[PDB]
Amino acid sequence: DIEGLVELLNRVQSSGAHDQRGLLRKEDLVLPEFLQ
Amino acid sequence: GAREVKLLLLGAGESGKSTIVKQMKIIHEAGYSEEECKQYKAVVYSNTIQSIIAIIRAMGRLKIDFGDSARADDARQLFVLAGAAEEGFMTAELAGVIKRLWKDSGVQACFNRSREYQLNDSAAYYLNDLDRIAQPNYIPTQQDVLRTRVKTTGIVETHFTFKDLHFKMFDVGGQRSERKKWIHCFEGVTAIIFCVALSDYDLVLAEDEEMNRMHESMKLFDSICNNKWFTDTSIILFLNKKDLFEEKIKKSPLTICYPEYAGSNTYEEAAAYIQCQFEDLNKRKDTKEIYTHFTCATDTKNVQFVFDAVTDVIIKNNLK
Ligand SMILES: Nc1nc2c(ncn2[C@@H]2O[C@H](COP(=O)(O)OP(=O)(O)O)[C@@H](O)[C@H]2O)c(=O)[nH]1
Ligand SMILES: [Mg+2]
Repeated sequence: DIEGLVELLNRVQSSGAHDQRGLLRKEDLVLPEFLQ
Repeated sequence: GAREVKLLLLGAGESGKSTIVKQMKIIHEAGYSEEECKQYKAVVYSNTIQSIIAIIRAMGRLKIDFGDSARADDARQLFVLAGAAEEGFMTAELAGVIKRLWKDSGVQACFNRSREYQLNDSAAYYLNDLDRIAQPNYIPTQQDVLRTRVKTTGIVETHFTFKDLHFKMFDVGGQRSERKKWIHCFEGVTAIIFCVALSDYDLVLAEDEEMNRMHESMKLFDSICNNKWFTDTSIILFLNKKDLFEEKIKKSPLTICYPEYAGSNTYEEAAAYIQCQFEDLNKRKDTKEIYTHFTCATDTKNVQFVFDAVTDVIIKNNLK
């Protein structure tokens, strides 16, 4: 419905590695639980 | 007259869209001056640290222990040092912490099972060059800059003239867009460059996905090339990361992605099989022609050669 395609585009083009793109941020620095 | 050539890059996240854009700048524009390169030192270090952290997090999730129990303190230290490090510089302390972790056999074991989580493809590039990158007198090379990963805020675009054509390359990538925005992106498109990460074929299924990454990509390529609105638009297909695919095909069978694959596990037959899977989705092989190229978006020479061939197609496809 093009609206369906649009949905597919947002879903496909947004997937992928997270927290691995900008400058370092306090959010990417949280300590993994197994290391506490 | 120098007509406008509107190029739209489409494809899943991490398929190489941002990279293709930067290659255009390097190939058909001024590229990056040393002064500009120095500006990327901070993102180079950020990406380097994000990479080692991603692997560390996976070790906890996948329950993979460090080869040496001592590395645990390094991991914690990694997080504190990084959190206090000034953007742009890397202390001998943090450099050592990272070099020791990257060296750990447990860390390497997790790195080698990256198909089970989501690790950016610049991780190894930087992590292996810690000698060069860590040095205080470090100046990012053009290739280093190409490998950087930055914040994608809204639609990205780049201008450049090639063979008397005014190219306008667009990449919506990542930024979730509304139907209106997409329609505007599509209207006027002269050619679509659909990027596919070949190396995504062995990725473990996520909790909320019905089909693997490759088939999701196929589903989208199917809608795009068969959509009547693009009948006249040149559909270029970039089967990217051929270099990573080639390295992987050795250990991870294509049968992971296509359970029905009965061919050999050579780069050649696996790649060909994937080319056919995508191209066969075309429901009008008589009408539309798909222009497929196997690429390595991070290889300027390869991209140059390929974009050169894509241009010849745009020209002649212009029924002239
Ligand atoms: N080895 C290798 N890495 C690639 C290739 N193309 C892209 N990459 C890397 O893979 C990641 C892909 O994401 P990116 O290029 O930002 O594009 P996007 O997310 O699809 O827009 C980047 O970290 C690139 O450096 C390729 O052909 N070979
Ligand atoms: Mg992206």
